[PDB]
Amino acid sequence: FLQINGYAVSRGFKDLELDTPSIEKRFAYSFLQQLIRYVDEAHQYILEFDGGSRGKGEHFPYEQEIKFFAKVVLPLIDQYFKNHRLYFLSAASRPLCSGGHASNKEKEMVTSLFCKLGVLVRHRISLFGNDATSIVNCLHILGQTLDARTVMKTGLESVKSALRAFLDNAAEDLEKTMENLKQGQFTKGVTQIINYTTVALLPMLSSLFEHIGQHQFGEDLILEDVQVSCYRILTSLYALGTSKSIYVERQRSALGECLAAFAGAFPVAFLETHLDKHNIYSIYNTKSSRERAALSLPTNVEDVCPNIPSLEKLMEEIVELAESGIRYTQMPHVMEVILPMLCSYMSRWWEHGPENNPERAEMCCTALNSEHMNTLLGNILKIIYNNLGIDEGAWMKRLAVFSQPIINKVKPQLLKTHFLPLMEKLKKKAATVVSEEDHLKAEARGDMSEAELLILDEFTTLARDLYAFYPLLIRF
Amino acid sequence: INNMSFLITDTKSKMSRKGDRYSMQTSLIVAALKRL
Amino acid sequence: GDVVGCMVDMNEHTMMFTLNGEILLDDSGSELAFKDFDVGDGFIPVCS
Repeated sequence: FLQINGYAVSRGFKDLELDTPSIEKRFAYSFLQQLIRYVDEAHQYILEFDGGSRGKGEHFPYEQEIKFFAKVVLPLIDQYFKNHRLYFLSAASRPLCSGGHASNKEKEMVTSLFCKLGVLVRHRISLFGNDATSIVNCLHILGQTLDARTVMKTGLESVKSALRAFLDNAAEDLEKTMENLKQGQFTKGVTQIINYTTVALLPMLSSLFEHIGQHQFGEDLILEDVQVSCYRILTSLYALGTSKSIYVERQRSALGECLAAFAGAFPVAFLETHLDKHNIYSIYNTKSSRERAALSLPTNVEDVCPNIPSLEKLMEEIVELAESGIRYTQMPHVMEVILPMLCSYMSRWWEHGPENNPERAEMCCTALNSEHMNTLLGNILKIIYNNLGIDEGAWMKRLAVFSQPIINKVKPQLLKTHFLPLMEKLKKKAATVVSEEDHLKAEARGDMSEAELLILDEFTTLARDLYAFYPLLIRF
Repeated sequence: INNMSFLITDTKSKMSRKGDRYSMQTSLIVAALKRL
Repeated sequence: GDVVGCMVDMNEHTMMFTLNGEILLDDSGSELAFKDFDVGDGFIPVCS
């Protein structure tokens, strides 16, 4: 009746205020504020517990607080950032066209939360017990979610300093680990550090460097003191990988994957030092003589990494590999750390290689080429060929994962003398296996009754060799 | 082995519970026979 | 400039699509765009 008399009735409570501010009134802002505050109280309570347990007050009144933290805050962070990784990682460039576009302050607080969790985890892999897995998983996800470029270009100096200090602490811990592994390998702080590194530091650094390399954040974040810290990290990682120690025997795989991630992420061609003058990002070009002498630097471009060989020399070592017939059990660290490092380095530096940009050549940073990749891949294939039937392990499967990006720039002429002999040895092995099958059809099972362990092991080895090779084969 | 790290990686190079989330189509042998 | 090749197999009641010669895939690895359908009165090429 109102309507038919024309009486207009309105909402009557129209928005009197704009209620606009997105930088403050967003759920992500509020949630990360609460999360950072809770991590801060957790850090203060953990230092209080450190001061009390070693003292008279071993009992901690903060059992409920630590239980709430460990059982709620950490998994909530992990799941939330797994669900909303793309929102925080978006920028002016749009990964998710639907919406999002997280704010610069939000990215800053993501980085701050990652730094606070790193400080909390540093040398405390025991007080949390099983929660070490939770904290390292949260750090992994957060490091994958960091937006280093935006955080550095706009952000608080405190957060930028925290981000720099995280890498500085990682470099210091790696140096401490190497220094107490050397002249200490015969013989609880050293054990605590050696466990902490394996548990947390290698996976965190690996994930962070892999994300940085994928998103090309190295050219914006790894500069000046960050480059010095990364030099220290690279030296420590390489020397740990190369060192012959019973301690590093079972951790060299994590060292290899971390070194590959670092090689992919780093913005300076450390292997090819002679052409470092053209790299604008180089501290050896930006810091100038007076601050480079003030800082702890060797003052020379070549001498920055004395132990790490040059690219050509390491190519020569790899070439005499698989030609001297050297095996995995003999000389293992090379093809455990060097080869993934070489694959990552070439995959990164081909875009900067002169073949991409033939114009203005010999001003490019590196001297890499598709011929370098085809030679490296051929040497890898010779390695796996020589170690096919003997000295098998998960290294065949992991190296195949590492060598995938190299295949993009490989000429088809390799197959004329490399890709056929490998399937040749595969048919020989498989024909032998089906030959003993045609002999003993009756018994083929897993237990130990009549000489079927041999056939089971040969089946497993041929399957693992097939997964060594068939990824290379299909992407060729 | 999930065969996904080879299934979803090859597109960039070519420029063109466990029981439910796990399938057998990512097997290297069958992938090779389709591709060859 | 992309060319979409549309294939229909009315014997097996299947449909397939290729982009620049490469077979397109669903959420799973199936190459069949539409697994089953009745013949009805037939099908004709169409675009919108």
